[PDB]
Amino acid sequence: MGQELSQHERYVEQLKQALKTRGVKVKYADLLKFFDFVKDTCPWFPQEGTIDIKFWRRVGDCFQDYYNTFGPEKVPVTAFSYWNLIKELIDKKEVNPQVM
Repeated sequence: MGQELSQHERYVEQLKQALKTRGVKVKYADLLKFFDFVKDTCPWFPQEGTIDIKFWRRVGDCFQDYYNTFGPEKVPVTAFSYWNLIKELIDKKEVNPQVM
């Protein structure tokens, strides 16, 4: 964290609790990074921050939902291509997530 918790940020924390009951186990920082990536989709083409591979699964499903909801405009095939580049950056740097 390290950032003030606004009413909107507090809602996400409660949402994460419900996700845990559904069977989700990810770091809280990953949730904050998720919002940053979404803003990078259009607002800033360049990416910034390390993305956890475990959370990547949620992004793939979340982005797919937005695609059908709106279309390729919100998340086109560029999202997958850009993610492929990120996978290499994180894959090159060894990390120790929750497990292994």
